[PDB]
Amino acid sequence: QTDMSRKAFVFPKESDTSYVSLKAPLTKPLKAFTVCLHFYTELSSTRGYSIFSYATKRQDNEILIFWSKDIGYSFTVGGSEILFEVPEVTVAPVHICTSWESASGIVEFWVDGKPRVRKSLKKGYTVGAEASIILGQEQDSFGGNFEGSQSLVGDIGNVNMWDFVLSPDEINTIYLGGPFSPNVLNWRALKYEVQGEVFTKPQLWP
Amino acid sequence: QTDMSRKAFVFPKESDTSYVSLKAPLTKPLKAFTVCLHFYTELSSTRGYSIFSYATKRQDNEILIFWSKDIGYSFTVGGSEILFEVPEVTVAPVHICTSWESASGIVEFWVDGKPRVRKSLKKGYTVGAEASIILGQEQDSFGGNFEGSQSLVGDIGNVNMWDFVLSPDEINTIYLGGPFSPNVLNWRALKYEVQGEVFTKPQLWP
Amino acid sequence: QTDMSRKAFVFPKESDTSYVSLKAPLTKPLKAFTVCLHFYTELSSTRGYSIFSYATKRQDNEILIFWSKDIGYSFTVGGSEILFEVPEVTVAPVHICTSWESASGIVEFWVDGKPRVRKSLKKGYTVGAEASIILGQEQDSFGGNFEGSQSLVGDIGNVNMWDFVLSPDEINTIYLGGPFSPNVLNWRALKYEVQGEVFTKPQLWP
Amino acid sequence: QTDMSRKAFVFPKESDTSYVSLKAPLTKPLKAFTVCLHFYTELSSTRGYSIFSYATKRQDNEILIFWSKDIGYSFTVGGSEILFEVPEVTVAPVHICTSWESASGIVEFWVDGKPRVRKSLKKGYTVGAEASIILGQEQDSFGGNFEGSQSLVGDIGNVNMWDFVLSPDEINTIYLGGPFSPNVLNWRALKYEVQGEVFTKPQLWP
Amino acid sequence: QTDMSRKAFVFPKESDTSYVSLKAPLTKPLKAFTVCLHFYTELSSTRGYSIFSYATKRQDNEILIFWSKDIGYSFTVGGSEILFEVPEVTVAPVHICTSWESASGIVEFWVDGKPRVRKSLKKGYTVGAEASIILGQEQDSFGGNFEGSQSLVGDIGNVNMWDFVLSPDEINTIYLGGPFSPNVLNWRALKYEVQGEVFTKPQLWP
Ligand SMILES: [Ca+2]
Ligand SMILES: [Ca+2]
Ligand SMILES: [Ca+2]
Ligand SMILES: [Ca+2]
Ligand SMILES: [Ca+2]
Ligand SMILES: [Ca+2]
Ligand SMILES: [Ca+2]
Ligand SMILES: [Ca+2]
Ligand SMILES: [Ca+2]
Ligand SMILES: [Ca+2]
Repeated sequence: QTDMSRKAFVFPKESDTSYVSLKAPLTKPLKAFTVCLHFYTELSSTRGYSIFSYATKRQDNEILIFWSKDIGYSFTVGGSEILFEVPEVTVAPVHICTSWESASGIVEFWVDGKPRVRKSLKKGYTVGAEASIILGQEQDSFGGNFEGSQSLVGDIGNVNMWDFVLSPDEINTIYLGGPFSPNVLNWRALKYEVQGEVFTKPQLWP
Repeated sequence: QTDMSRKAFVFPKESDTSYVSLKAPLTKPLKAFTVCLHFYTELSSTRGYSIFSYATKRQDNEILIFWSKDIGYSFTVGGSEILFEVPEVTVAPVHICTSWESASGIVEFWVDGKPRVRKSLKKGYTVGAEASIILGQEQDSFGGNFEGSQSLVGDIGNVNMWDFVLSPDEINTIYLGGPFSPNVLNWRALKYEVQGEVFTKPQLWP
Repeated sequence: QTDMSRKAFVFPKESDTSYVSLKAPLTKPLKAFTVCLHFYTELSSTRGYSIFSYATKRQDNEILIFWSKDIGYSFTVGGSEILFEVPEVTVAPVHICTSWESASGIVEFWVDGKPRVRKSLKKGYTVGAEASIILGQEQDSFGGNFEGSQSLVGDIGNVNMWDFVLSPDEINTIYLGGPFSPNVLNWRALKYEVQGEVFTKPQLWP
Repeated sequence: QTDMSRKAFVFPKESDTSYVSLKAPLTKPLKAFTVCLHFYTELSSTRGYSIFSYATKRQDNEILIFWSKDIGYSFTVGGSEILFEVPEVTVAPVHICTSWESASGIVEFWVDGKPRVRKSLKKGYTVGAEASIILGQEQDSFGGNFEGSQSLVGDIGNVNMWDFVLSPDEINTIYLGGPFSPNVLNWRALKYEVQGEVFTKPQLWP
Repeated sequence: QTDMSRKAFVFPKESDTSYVSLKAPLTKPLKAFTVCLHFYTELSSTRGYSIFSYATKRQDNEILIFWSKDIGYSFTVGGSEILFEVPEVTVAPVHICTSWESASGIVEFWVDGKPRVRKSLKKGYTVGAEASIILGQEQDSFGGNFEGSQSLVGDIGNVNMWDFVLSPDEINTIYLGGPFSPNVLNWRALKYEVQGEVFTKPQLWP
């Protein structure tokens, strides 16, 4: 494993082959999760891009966080989708956290420390454990079938995952970078595999 | 009793059946009241919603705090209505306090700690104590006849009620969360009954 | 005397009869004056209203402070008028001070602690002491002929008057509420008669 | 001499006769100068006005600081002119400093402590010492031929002049009002004569 | 060598002859570099201008930092160009740092301490050491072929160059002006020749 602290993956070209695959030590289905990350890109006004894609062999979009052009963050689990409208956006590194819970289907979305309204999605579903997690691309098959028009360009980092809904206080400490210990995916202790033209560089955001 | 401190009711789907019923230990008719609450929703640009509905068997809108699309907070007592117009609204958790007094009909409305201009409403009226308090829905009969297009979606909390007009200093301490003791309806010591899909979750607003 | 400190007159309803008459212990004709007050109203976008009317039997507008719709503060002495234009205004409690001096006709106007440009008015005039001061209405006779379309609605308070031009330092102290002692009209030591539907309530502005 | 500290000349009427003549104890021809002053007027959106007019018998505009309607500040020396455009103007007391130097023709313009880009004007010129300095009017003859449509209305003060280019540090101290000692024209040690109605009043700006 | 600290080059007029030529003790070809500078000009709305032109006999735009009218900063190495678009600009002194690295082609651009998204340019190229560095003009031949419509007007200074990519922490130090040692081009110890009318003056920016 690698401690990616203060580092970020840079995807400086649009391509259908620059991606990184992240490995989860996960063996039980997720009844709930939280995923938090920084990403920085200018694409937001030109086209959509996949921020974070979680797929399982039965489901290519088992979790997907997706910017949709002039709409905002698509969030979807089990292929079903909700929009968190972002009517205007400024070019700056954006931190997000997002969390989901089968027991209620409550989705929380958090942008730069501010909560979005809780919404309902896929109540009672379960997210499969056998996951191909990929950054930089949107995958339409397990680990593959990328689309260049959906690749990310720019940076992504601090990618952390918990198998539970972080409380708003926890989310606040994440945004401020207080001490925390993810247990599904941990940027301090990441296991990953890099494919194509991708670079690791010091993070631009503080 | 339940101490709902740090908790909010989440109404994640539009429906005609998600509501909570709040019980007041009230027997004296109200010559005056103050009601203060937090709510968070995105509906404000799309459609109206009930924020707080107080009914009595003679009067389905005995007190109603309502958002009317592109107008603002409708406030009404005994069915008579006034508008505190809000020409720009931003998606953030909004605190309101509102206070009324039979002796003068003075309505005070207070959004996020800022007073709206005092207005006159229903001077000399009285608000009945034989009351059904409902959150999440607008009731057109004592405890029912909800209209889904008027339900709340998102969150509501800190729902507190006093049988007197809180002074501006008191309302300031409410907005800052100083110590206070509601005596009609107390969020730290609430009696409530939940129906349908409604969840209790950590409050998103601080 | 009444100590109106922390109190304000509330004019919650449009009428041609809600007014308060303020009594000045004044017998010297004024060569100069300063008047400072808090008022709060939403009328500013809909219609004009009198903020402060000082009349004498030969002159119904001996001093008038008047909001004129989409123009701003009309200020007039001895019927002669000037405008301190306000091209856009926001609904907040607004403090004004204004000062005039026969020796020069220099009018000072101050809004929320900011000076407006000094303008000339009625150089060499004098303001009669045999005066009726009314809040909530505009006089067209020495105590009457009000027009409801010119009444104030909302609140007015801290109405203080000096028979001299306060220095900018003094006016700063007023706006911050430092210690000051008016000598024509003192809100801590006011003499007034209330008429019609008018109430005294705690001031909304700090 | 008069110590005009904390005082300003008030020009409350448009006229072709109200002006102040300032006397400089100056005999050496100026190879460089700095002028700093506060002025406050609403004319900026209605019409142009002279801020500061320095003439010599050869040349009516030997130094002119001028506001030209919707263009901004006009700075001219020896009749030749440059513009420091101001597309957005707000009604507030505006401090300026302006410096010029024959050796380079570098003009510095400073507004409210912010530098404008250095520009070239009249390299190798020299400004005559046999000078008439007038505030409130623009002169087209050594002490006259004013035009009312070019008079200033409002206030002017802290009019200081140095026979050298103040460094940016010096100009910063001026804007903050630190210790400084002008040697061509000193507001703290002014020689002047007032003509027409012009009033000395306490400065409205701090 | 001249310690240009606190000084800036002033280019007060548009011309095809105002330039300064900067000398580097450089003999190894650059696999990477960082260049940081302050410049101040109003041209940004009127026309494009050179900010920093580095040329080699084989390549007239071996590094060029350029403003493209209504586009933003053009950055190019080896004659190939990328845009860091700036949709709205305000007239203030702007600090930039920009860095490039042959190993990846990662271009970093930083404006006033804020990072632009990393982009890919000329991966695997190398910047020649036998270089003519010119400020105030864009070269089209080694040391010459200037075009007046592309000259800079205003100020440039603190021009520093490193033969490596400064980390974001380093660049933050530069923007705050902490201690640093450039090793290709050092403003504290600059070697240069001035041609035409260019002046050294105290820097306007802090
Ligand atoms: Ca897909
Ligand atoms: Ca796809
Ligand atoms: Ca109803
Ligand atoms: Ca209904
Ligand atoms: Ca009248
Ligand atoms: Ca009238
Ligand atoms: Ca002239
Ligand atoms: Ca003229
Ligand atoms: Ca070229
Ligand atoms: Ca060229």
